[PDB]
Formats: sequence, structure tokens, C-alpha cells
Amino acid sequence: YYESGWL
Amino acid sequence: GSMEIRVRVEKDPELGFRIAGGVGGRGNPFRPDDDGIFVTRVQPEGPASKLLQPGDKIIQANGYSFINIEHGQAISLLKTFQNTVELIIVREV
Repeated sequence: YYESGWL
Repeated sequence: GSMEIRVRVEKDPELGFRIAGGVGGRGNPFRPDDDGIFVTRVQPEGPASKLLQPGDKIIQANGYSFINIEHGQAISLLKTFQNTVELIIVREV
């Protein structure tokens, strides 16, 4: 799955 | 079991969490056949640390529905809000 960077 | 909960995260200077999922996001570590947006990591002592938890599913942010939202669209939206981000999340209790 694709994980975002820190938001 | 699941409930829709509202939390307000104050960017200080950012929200302090990561997400996975969304349309095109190829899933998430919690519910593979749910194409929604899931919180994956929460920074301890960050602005979200008393509010969100890994596994939470974001379904709205400042009135914008996250149901049927694409992965990058959700990331961009969260990055673009400048101050408070009022979230509706789905959580198992």
C-alpha cells in the first residue's frame, strides 16, 4: 500500500 | 461497534500523522478491501497524539468528504489547510 509522508 | 468521532487537530506546525489508502492507494495495513483513508502513524507528543490513533479512518476534513477520495487528493487537502483541521473519523470502540 502507499503511505504518505508526515502530515 | 464503530462510531463517527469528531476531533480538532491544531497544526503545530503540522498535524503529526501519516496516512495510507484512498482510491489508487493500493490499500492499508488494517482493512485491505476498504479503499478509505486510514491513519497509520501518530507522532508521540505531536498535535494528534491525544486525538487520533493508528487504524482510525478519516471520512471528512473541514467539511470535505474523504469517502471515495483519491490518495494524493487526501494528502494535498490535509497539507493545504493552514490551521485547524476538524476531522470526522471512524473508530472501533
